[PDB]
Amino acid sequence: TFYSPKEIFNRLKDSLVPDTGLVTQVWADNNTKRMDFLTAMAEIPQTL
Amino acid sequence: RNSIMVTAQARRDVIGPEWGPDGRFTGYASVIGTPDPKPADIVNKFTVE
Amino acid sequence: WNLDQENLVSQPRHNVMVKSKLSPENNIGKTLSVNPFTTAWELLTLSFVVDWFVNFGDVIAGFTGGYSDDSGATASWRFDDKKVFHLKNIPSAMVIV
Repeated sequence: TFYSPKEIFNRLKDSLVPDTGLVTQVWADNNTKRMDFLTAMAEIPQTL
Repeated sequence: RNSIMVTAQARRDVIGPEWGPDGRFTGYASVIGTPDPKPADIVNKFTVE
Repeated sequence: WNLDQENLVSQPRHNVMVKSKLSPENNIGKTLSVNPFTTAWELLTLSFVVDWFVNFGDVIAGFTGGYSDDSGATASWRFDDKKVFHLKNIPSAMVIV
């Protein structure tokens, strides 16, 4: 005997939740990348 | 001897291959009367809409 | 339930992604156009050429002031788990989830 598939789906759907550590890490990575991009584009005035 | 182990472990075929014509049996189980029926194995399905 | 495994284990592929755009405040519109003459220079004009170039110069002047944009992020999961369980002491019993 076992659970029903629909009950299992409900359990899983309630169980899913974003990971704080992963989200924080990706924010840090995108932050580093965006710092690099912004610093890189700081010299467009020199181009003009 | 371990080969015979595996052969005897090749049993559990509810009703194994019968005793050999010269008694040369294999992984085999002998039934007494009408064997007990095995109930139908069921499937439980759900669809992710 | 006498399942050989006493805890259902599910391994999802969990996605975490963030992407930003970071565009400035400028006039990237009409200025990005093909030659106003291209093949229509035969319309004799120099004042119109001056207008095109002064518009271009003004646009290229008015870009430095502003620079900012937004970002997006996605949280995802995908399940592909098909598990098996022995009935304890009864391997004949097969349970597929």
